[PDB]
Amino acid sequence: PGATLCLGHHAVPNGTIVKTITNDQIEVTNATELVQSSSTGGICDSPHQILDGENCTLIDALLGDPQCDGFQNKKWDLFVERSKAYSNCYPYDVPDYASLRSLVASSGTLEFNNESFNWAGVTQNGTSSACKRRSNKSFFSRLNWLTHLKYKYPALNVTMPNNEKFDKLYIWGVHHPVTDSEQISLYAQASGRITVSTKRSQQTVIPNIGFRPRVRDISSRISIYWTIVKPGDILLINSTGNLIAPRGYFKIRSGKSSIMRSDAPIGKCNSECITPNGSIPNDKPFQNVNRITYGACPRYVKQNTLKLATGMRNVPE
Amino acid sequence: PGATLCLGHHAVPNGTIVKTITNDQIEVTNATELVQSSSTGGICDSPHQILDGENCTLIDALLGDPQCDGFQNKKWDLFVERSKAYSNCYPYDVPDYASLRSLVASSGTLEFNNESFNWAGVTQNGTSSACKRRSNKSFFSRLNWLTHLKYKYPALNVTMPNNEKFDKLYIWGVHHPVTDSEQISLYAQASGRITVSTKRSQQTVIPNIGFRPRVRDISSRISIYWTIVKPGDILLINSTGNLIAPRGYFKIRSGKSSIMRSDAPIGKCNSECITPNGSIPNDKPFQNVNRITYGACPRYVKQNTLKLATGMRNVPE
Amino acid sequence: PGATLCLGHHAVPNGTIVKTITNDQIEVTNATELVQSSSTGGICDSPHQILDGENCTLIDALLGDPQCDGFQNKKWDLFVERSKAYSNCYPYDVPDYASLRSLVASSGTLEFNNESFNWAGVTQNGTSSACKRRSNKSFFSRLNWLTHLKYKYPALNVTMPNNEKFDKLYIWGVHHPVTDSEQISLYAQASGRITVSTKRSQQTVIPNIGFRPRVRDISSRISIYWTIVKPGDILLINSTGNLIAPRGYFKIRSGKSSIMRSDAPIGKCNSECITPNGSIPNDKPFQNVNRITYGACPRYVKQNTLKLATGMRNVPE
Ligand SMILES: *[C@@H]1O[C@H](CO)[C@@H](O[C@@H]2O[C@H](CO)[C@@H](O[C@@H]3O[C@H](CO)[C@@H](O)[C@H](O[C@H]4O[C@H](CO)[C@@H](O)[C@H](O)[C@@H]4O)[C@@H]3O)[C@H](O)[C@H]2NC(C)=O)[C@H](O)[C@H]1NC(C)=O
Ligand SMILES: *[C@@H]1O[C@H](CO)[C@@H](O[C@@H]2O[C@H](CO)[C@@H](O[C@@H]3O[C@H](CO)[C@@H](O)[C@H](O[C@H]4O[C@H](CO)[C@@H](O)[C@H](O)[C@@H]4O)[C@@H]3O)[C@H](O)[C@H]2NC(C)=O)[C@H](O)[C@H]1NC(C)=O
Ligand SMILES: *[C@@H]1O[C@H](CO)[C@@H](O[C@@H]2O[C@H](CO)[C@@H](O[C@@H]3O[C@H](CO)[C@@H](O)[C@H](O[C@H]4O[C@H](CO)[C@@H](O)[C@H](O)[C@@H]4O)[C@@H]3O)[C@H](O)[C@H]2NC(C)=O)[C@H](O)[C@H]1NC(C)=O
Ligand SMILES: *[C@@H]1O[C@H](CO)[C@@H](O[C@@H]2O[C@H](CO)[C@@H](O[C@@H]3O[C@H](CO)[C@@H](O)[C@H](O)[C@@H]3O)[C@H](O)[C@H]2NC(C)=O)[C@H](O)[C@H]1NC(C)=O
Ligand SMILES: *[C@@H]1O[C@H](CO)[C@@H](O[C@@H]2O[C@H](CO)[C@@H](O[C@@H]3O[C@H](CO)[C@@H](O)[C@H](O)[C@@H]3O)[C@H](O)[C@H]2NC(C)=O)[C@H](O)[C@H]1NC(C)=O
Ligand SMILES: *[C@@H]1O[C@H](CO)[C@@H](O[C@@H]2O[C@H](CO)[C@@H](O[C@@H]3O[C@H](CO)[C@@H](O)[C@H](O)[C@@H]3O)[C@H](O)[C@H]2NC(C)=O)[C@H](O)[C@H]1NC(C)=O
Ligand SMILES: *[C@@H]1O[C@H](CO)[C@@H](O[C@@H]2O[C@H](CO)[C@@H](O[C@@H]3O[C@H](CO)[C@@H](O)[C@H](O)[C@@H]3O)[C@H](O)[C@H]2NC(C)=O)[C@H](O)[C@H]1NC(C)=O
Ligand SMILES: *[C@@H]1O[C@H](CO)[C@@H](O[C@@H]2O[C@H](CO)[C@@H](O[C@@H]3O[C@H](CO)[C@@H](O)[C@H](O)[C@@H]3O)[C@H](O)[C@H]2NC(C)=O)[C@H](O)[C@H]1NC(C)=O
Ligand SMILES: *[C@@H]1O[C@H](CO)[C@@H](O[C@@H]2O[C@H](CO)[C@@H](O[C@@H]3O[C@H](CO)[C@@H](O)[C@H](O)[C@@H]3O)[C@H](O)[C@H]2NC(C)=O)[C@H](O)[C@H]1NC(C)=O
Ligand SMILES: *[C@@H]1O[C@H](CO)[C@@H](O[C@@H]2O[C@H](CO)[C@@H](O)[C@H](O)[C@H]2NC(C)=O)[C@H](O)[C@H]1NC(C)=O
Ligand SMILES: *[C@@H]1O[C@H](CO)[C@@H](O[C@@H]2O[C@H](CO)[C@@H](O)[C@H](O)[C@H]2NC(C)=O)[C@H](O)[C@H]1NC(C)=O
Ligand SMILES: *[C@@H]1O[C@H](CO)[C@@H](O[C@@H]2O[C@H](CO)[C@@H](O)[C@H](O)[C@H]2NC(C)=O)[C@H](O)[C@H]1NC(C)=O
Ligand SMILES: *[C@@H]1O[C@H](CO)[C@@H](O)[C@H](O)[C@H]1NC(C)=O
Ligand SMILES: *[C@@H]1O[C@H](CO)[C@@H](O)[C@H](O)[C@H]1NC(C)=O
Ligand SMILES: *[C@@H]1O[C@H](CO)[C@@H](O)[C@H](O)[C@H]1NC(C)=O
Ligand SMILES: *[C@@H]1O[C@H](CO)[C@@H](O)[C@H](O)[C@H]1NC(C)=O
Ligand SMILES: *[C@@H]1O[C@H](CO)[C@@H](O)[C@H](O)[C@H]1NC(C)=O
Ligand SMILES: *[C@@H]1O[C@H](CO)[C@@H](O)[C@H](O)[C@H]1NC(C)=O
Ligand SMILES: *[C@@H]1O[C@H](CO)[C@@H](O)[C@H](O)[C@H]1NC(C)=O
Ligand SMILES: *[C@@H]1O[C@H](CO)[C@@H](O)[C@H](O)[C@H]1NC(C)=O
Ligand SMILES: *[C@@H]1O[C@H](CO)[C@@H](O)[C@H](O)[C@H]1NC(C)=O
Repeated sequence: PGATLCLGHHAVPNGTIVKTITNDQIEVTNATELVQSSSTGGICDSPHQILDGENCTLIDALLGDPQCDGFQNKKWDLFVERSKAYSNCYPYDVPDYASLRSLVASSGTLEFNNESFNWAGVTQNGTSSACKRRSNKSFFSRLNWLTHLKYKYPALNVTMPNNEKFDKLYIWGVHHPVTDSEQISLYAQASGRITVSTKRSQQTVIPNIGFRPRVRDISSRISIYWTIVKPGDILLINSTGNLIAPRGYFKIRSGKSSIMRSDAPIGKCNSECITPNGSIPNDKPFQNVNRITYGACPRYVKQNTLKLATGMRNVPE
Repeated sequence: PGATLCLGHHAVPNGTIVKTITNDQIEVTNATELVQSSSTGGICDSPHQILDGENCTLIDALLGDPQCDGFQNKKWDLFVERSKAYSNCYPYDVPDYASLRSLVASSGTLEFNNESFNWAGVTQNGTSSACKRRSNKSFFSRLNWLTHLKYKYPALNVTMPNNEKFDKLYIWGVHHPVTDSEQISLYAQASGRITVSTKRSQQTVIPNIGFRPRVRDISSRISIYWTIVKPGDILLINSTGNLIAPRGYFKIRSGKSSIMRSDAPIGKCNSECITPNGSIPNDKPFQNVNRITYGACPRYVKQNTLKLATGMRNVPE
Repeated sequence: PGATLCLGHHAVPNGTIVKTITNDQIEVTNATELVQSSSTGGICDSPHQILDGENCTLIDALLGDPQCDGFQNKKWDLFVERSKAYSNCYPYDVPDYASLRSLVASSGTLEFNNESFNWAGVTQNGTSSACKRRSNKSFFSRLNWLTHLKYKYPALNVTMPNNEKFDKLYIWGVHHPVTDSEQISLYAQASGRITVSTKRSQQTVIPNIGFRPRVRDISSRISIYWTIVKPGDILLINSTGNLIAPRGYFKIRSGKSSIMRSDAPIGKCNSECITPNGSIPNDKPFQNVNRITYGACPRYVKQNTLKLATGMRNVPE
């Protein structure tokens, strides 16, 4: 009679369909998903240092909008900007806004150091009812609105050397009055001009008098500029009116900091990968949650699923 | 005696050479080409909506050059700009020309809506012999050349609210006269200035008096600017001379529209993929016709041929 | 008794570990390295035409700094800029510096042709003690500092047609005096203005009077501009003061030229691939020396080694 000896392999009742080079649908015994397609919905506060902007854009926190005083000198790995954020100070613009936002975001600090600028012969600390703190007239915390002193505004020609080891970031502005009479009222002369320089750079800005649509009841504007001063270089501000003066400098660092627009709530939890939709697990190589990511993240792809076979072809009985 | 039974495979007398991982030349029984290397030479008018610019650049059709009146309010999927196109109006430039061209191309419409601007106290509808229609002096159709009225040009301070659901695109300009006397002749004062603003943006432009080389017998110039006004925002134009005024706004849409530079003839035929050399079939995954494409196109590669084996190794008798 | 016949394969005592799809460490009989990770440390002078900038940036060689006269009319495949380079002329800036540097680098020539500009009614060839040659006061070789003649500076309105087959590159500038009295001293009027135009472009620049920090004992500045003039177009310079005039044009070519920042010494040797660290062999497909390359180079990757098996699995006795 003898014997029979059969060689074989396993199978399962519940196989999974995968793609191959020669067939778009072949059943295997098991597979694993390579695309992360879900988020928790919240941004985990760990292990990156998260700073929720709340009502403040980064730029408003930089300048010192009345609603942003709690942000002074804070650092972040990721600054989270909310869609509801709005300004509540003097109406302003920033030529190149995107670049200033980017460079501050990347620096990852609002560390500010006051300096003693000699603003000889003018009135300091101007305020406005468009920028209140506690119902008092106020202004951006990091800027100094200079006006005439006894109807004189003598030329400013002011120096500030950088004798530090690090670069200094200076934020400053120009005031664009609504009318010729507002110009004379504030600065005691018919126009102004501002030249801000270092040994290696120069910027000059001319105020432009005229009506813009009222924002927080103001038809004038401030335009914001910036200047970086290297170790052993010197900031020189030369102006005859309309200067929104710096009060000091921001530290500028390099590192892994960034900024993200998101309305996701921040949670007490730990996740390396952040998207605007919330944190996502990072076990998988790919993800289809968002092209926008921060941290150790899977790579964004268009597919919502990619199944890797982890078993043989399934050939059921 | 018994029998002989031989297993085998086919071969062909006319095999084709392909590349593999281990050999750059191996003969197989059959192959197919994966690189599209030929075009029809014409651009098929279907199924994309093609607009042939003919003598008009997109920007000339936007502004309303005399040769471009047939383009009013037209839409396109693909605007085709011809190398022979030339201007036949007042000589102009557009700072950022490439961006305005791009944003209009992408919007895919020249839909224009007139608005009733209150140009109080000035002469409207200025014309020039450098911009004729039917031998009459004329001007860009979408712009309004304002000049003095009885040797006065009172300050303009004009508002236009956007109470629509959509964004408005405003095109406007500044006139740069050739001399101080041309300046006084046209505007009744020694210089002008233009500030165009919204709640969230501002642009001011100063005219620059002087000689440029004559183009269509004109040594002055117009410089063209634009402003986008969001729903619930307000356009404000504040000017004292030299304003080339808007007559209304363009609609701005988003969608799949673009622009292509090509001299290929447009034909009555149907092809999904357009290149500057003409339409190409899109059965193949790759193509070497042109890096510039529009529609459902094969991907541009440097190779002029890539043969995919569709049969076994050919081993002839 | 019969015989035994065994089939087998070789092995070696000194195998090498490679990576595969299924195993990160498998020993094979032999392998070859696909990542170039070392350089010679020097840049080979062959076969690309190398121009060592020595003390001169490309822009200083363009303008004609006193230390750069040996560079006149030189050509290069690769201009090598040294970190020690410094300027020794009048302090200047170039708005868009990076673009002018790039376009000259890519052109690959400093070929200069003098032209006879009619600077009627002014003093030519101004010099300064901040820009000495051989202890004499001097100036940039390719620029012409115009000042008043007998306390008059009549308006300049000067033309230069391009009747060549090629494009002309014009370099010119604006002088920004330190004070109102320096302005009057040099130009005999209270301000200047410069409009440089062609049939298809225009640039106007306003001088900005004021103090900048002293560089080589100078608190004023020059700002450098450029203009390209096509065949059959015409350069027109219209100015009333502060013009740093062109002396002629640079040829502008297209080809394979570039610029590299490196402190590597130049050697007498032959290598197709240049990096800032020195030339590297180009037998391998990949390299991890530097992302910055010029010539026929392996592709930059992050890995420092990638071993390709060139033999079977090693199975020692
Ligand atoms: C189908 O194929 C997949 C992929 O092979 C397979 O999934 C794998 O299953 C194993 C076993 O369950 C998982 O191993 C676990 O991994 C987690 C980390 O995420 C560990 O926490 C687990 O630890 C347990 O066991 C340890 C033993 O030392 C203990 O230390 C500890 O107490 C834990 O209880 C464990 O190592 C592995 O993560 C997955 N892999 C993937 C990619 O999902 C799945 O099992 C297969 N299914 C079938 C039906 O065969
Ligand atoms: C070498 O290999 C290639 C690739 O396999 C092979 O080319 C293929 O040939 C087949 C058969 O001729 C083609 O099939 C045709 O495809 C077109 C679409 O482009 C259809 O219009 C054709 O329809 C005909 O037959 C249909 C049957 O139902 C009818 O509906 C109709 O009336 C038509 O007459 C047909 O399906 C196929 O497109 C190509 N593929 C490629 C990539 O070219 C070629 O035949 C092989 N050569 C040899 C000598 O073996
Ligand atoms: C392990 O695998 C590698 C890769 O296969 C293998 O390296 C190769 O070795 C051969 C033989 O030494 C090399 O061939 C030489 O290539 C150089 C060019 O760089 C030539 O100059 C050499 O020419 C000599 O021989 C010629 C014969 O006609 C003569 O013309 C001349 O006089 C020269 O003496 C020769 O062709 C080849 O370059 C390498 N390849 C790589 C990628 O390194 C290595 O030998 C293997 N090791 C073992 C132990 O098996
Ligand atoms: C130039 O044009 C602008 C824009 O039209 C004019 O601005 C407008 O000025 C009026 C008068 O001051 C403003 O009215 C105010 O509205 C607020 C809000 O309801 C109200 O609280 C005040 O009591 C007053 O009614 C109006 O807001 C403002 N509009 C805009 C869009 O800014 C300006 O007056 C013109 N200038 C001249 C000199 O004509
Ligand atoms: C750059 O800084 C300098 C240094 O302060 C400024 O120059 C100075 O400007 C003042 C006032 O504008 C000048 O004084 C005036 O002199 C005239 C002429 O006699 C007189 O009519 C006025 O009543 C007043 O006294 C001063 O002369 C001048 N100093 C120098 C050394 O030139 C300059 O204004 C600053 N630039 C900017 C853009 O602010
Ligand atoms: C400033 O310089 C410019 C450039 O050289 C001068 O422009 C030139 O002006 C002359 C005189 O008007 C123009 O001549 C005209 O040429 C046309 C074309 O053939 C002809 O039809 C007219 O009858 C006349 O001859 C010339 O075209 C023009 N050149 C350029 C390049 O624009 C300008 O005159 C100078 N201004 C002053 C005040 O000197
Ligand atoms: C921005 O829009 C306003 C509103 O029209 C313009 O301000 C107004 O400008 C006019 C004419 O330039 C001023 O009138 C002049 O007053 C002087 C001083 O008495 C007189 O010498 C002139 O004969 C003329 O009457 C008017 O006062 C002024 N209005 C206000 C409220 O300040 C302004 O010009 C516009 N800006 C631009 C850049 O166009
Ligand atoms: C406006 O402010 C600037 C910046 O503080 C002043 O520039 C400074 O001017 C002084 C006086 O000329 C310069 O002093 C010189 O220093 C050199 C170098 O040691 C020395 O050789 C000279 O004998 C003299 O002492 C100083 O270098 C310069 N500083 C900078 C940073 O540029 C300018 O004087 C002010 N203008 C007015 C009108 O007040
Ligand atoms: C653009 O080039 C033209 C052509 O030279 C310049 O225009 C000319 O400028 C001069 C001097 O600025 C003017 O002369 C002056 O006339 C007045 C009025 O009588 C007088 O007070 C002065 O003493 C002097 O004679 C000349 O009239 C004028 N020519 C023309 C045809 O308008 C212009 O200045 C140049 N632009 C720039 C930005 O340099
Ligand atoms: C994560 O958020 C993104 C961004 O909002 C979502 O992507 C959008 O999805 C909507 C459909 O509801 C599309 O209309 C948009 O085109 C997408 N936005 C952009 C900017 O491309 C996405 O659905 C979210 N993913 C998960 C897993 O929650
Ligand atoms: C399609 O048009 C392109 C663009 O003109 C052609 O590519 C050019 O080919 C010429 C040779 O005649 C080269 O000198 C140029 O370098 C190419 N132009 C550019 C801009 O790179 C191409 O030959 C055409 N292809 C087909 C199939 O007609
Ligand atoms: C070639 O030069 C580059 C550039 O300096 C070297 O890369 C740097 O390596 C240092 C470590 O000493 C790092 O701190 C820097 O991040 C690298 N620089 C940049 C700009 O990324 C590299 O080591 C050199 N390679 C060889 C083979 O000599
Ligand atoms: C098949 O069933 C087993 C046991 O319930 C399970 O662990 C495995 O993941 C299933 N296969 C699927 C879901 O494809
Ligand atoms: C943000 O602003 C809203 C009003 O716009 C206010 O209700 C809320 O309390 C503010 N939040 C903070 C943190 O200041
Ligand atoms: C301006 O305000 C600061 C506090 O913000 C104060 O220290 C300083 O003395 C004030 N200076 C003047 C001149 O008012
Ligand atoms: C070989 O000949 C057949 C019959 O003529 C043809 O259909 C096939 O495409 C040919 N092979 C080529 C052109 O490589
Ligand atoms: C375009 O311009 C040329 C003359 O430059 C003319 O012959 C042709 O008819 C014009 N075409 C159209 C459509 O206006
Ligand atoms: C300007 O021209 C338009 C037609 O283009 C006309 O409706 C309008 O009445 C004219 N206005 C003036 C003031 O000439
Ligand atoms: C093994 O030894 C031989 C002979 O010395 C040598 O040629 C070969 O490259 C060696 N293998 C290595 C270094 O992996
Ligand atoms: C470059 O400058 C240094 C001084 O800074 C000098 O020693 C050297 O000789 C100069 N080299 C050349 C080639 O001019
Ligand atoms: C200016 O200098 C050049 C030599 O650099 C000389 O040929 C020319 O004659 C000089 N012109 C004047 C007006 O000084």
